[PDB]
Amino acid sequence: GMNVTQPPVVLASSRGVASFSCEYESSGKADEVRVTVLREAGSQVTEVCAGTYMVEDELTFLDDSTCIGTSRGNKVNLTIQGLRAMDTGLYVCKVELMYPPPYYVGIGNGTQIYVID
Ligand SMILES: *[C@@H]1O[C@H](CO)[C@@H](O[C@@H]2O[C@H](CO)[C@@H](O[C@@H]3O[C@H](CO)[C@@H](O)[C@H](O[C@H]4O[C@H](CO)[C@@H](O)[C@H](O)[C@@H]4O)[C@@H]3O)[C@H](O)[C@H]2NC(C)=O)[C@H](O)[C@H]1NC(C)=O
Repeated sequence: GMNVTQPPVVLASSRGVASFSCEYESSGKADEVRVTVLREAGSQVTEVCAGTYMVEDELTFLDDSTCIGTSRGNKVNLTIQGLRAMDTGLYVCKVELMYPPPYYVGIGNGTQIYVID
């Protein structure tokens, strides 16, 4: 089907940088993949950042002001920077196989990110 795995807990650095991996297992023949980071507090859901990458590549597919994502095959590293204590929360990796059809979607269990000031 579509298992998305990410580490349950991570600690931001003193500079406000937190890194976690997100990995997927699937029967789909992934080529184009959309990875979305969702911050979740119960039913409160907010999109943090998102990027598209090509499975056969190996690159830095995401680099907005806040997230940096690198990808290799079915694994990605995600890094969120500029974190402060109030940004503490559950960050859920969502993965979509976007092309070719058929479409697949999976959601991870979430990485709880703790930030000390
Ligand atoms: C997510 O982040 C982690 C942590 O930074 C990152 O892990 C790093 O991956 C690189 C590349 O796979 C690792 O370096 C390789 O592994 C060993 C180190 O002992 C070497 O044998 C390898 O050398 C070969 O490959 C090189 C090309 O990359 C050649 O230049 C070389 O001549 C050899 O042929 C290579 O150096 C590195 O060890 C890890 N770092 C850690 C701390 O684990 C991971 O890749 C990131 N994942 C994604 C999807 O971005």
